[PDB]
Amino acid sequence: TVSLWETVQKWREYRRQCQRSLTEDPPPATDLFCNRTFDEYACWPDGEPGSFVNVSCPWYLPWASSVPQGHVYRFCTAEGLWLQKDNSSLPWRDLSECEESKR
Amino acid sequence: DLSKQMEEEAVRMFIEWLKNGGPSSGA
Ligand SMILES: CCCCCCCCCCS[C@@H]1O[C@H](CO)[C@@H](O[C@H]2O[C@H](CO)[C@@H](O)[C@H](O)[C@H]2O)[C@H](O)[C@H]1O
Repeated sequence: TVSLWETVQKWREYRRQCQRSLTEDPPPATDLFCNRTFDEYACWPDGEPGSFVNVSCPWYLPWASSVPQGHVYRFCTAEGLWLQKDNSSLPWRDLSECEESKR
Repeated sequence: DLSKQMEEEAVRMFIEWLKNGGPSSGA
């Protein structure tokens, strides 16, 4: 099923649920952690220092049912900052598992 | 259908816009 209108509405619902999590999820155990965030594509929880953070492929994607173990990744440095680059800024993110294509 | 195939591209463009930072920056 192809609908721009339906996909935008699913994104808005994902965004609304994400905002609810960002506001209401309890703080981490420790004071060292990378901070939760909505990057417009995926919802990120607080990260554990020195760790990869994996979240499910966003379920608004028209092809989400094709990738239902796929993850998107970030890396939380040692440190409590999201791994970036920066050349330039924006955290490193791997979303290859959530891509539409075969091949 | 040309129109449905074009709507499918529009949607892929919308997803690309999100990956590029959406309402925050976006392209
Ligand atoms: C420079 C290269 C170094 C790479 C280091 C390798 C470790 C990084 C892994 C990223 S976080 C890791 O991802 C997993 C999701 O892919 C996550 O596992 C999940 O999915 C699994 C898929 O095998 C599934 O079998 C498990 O039931 C499920 O727990 C895992 O929790 C997470 O730590």
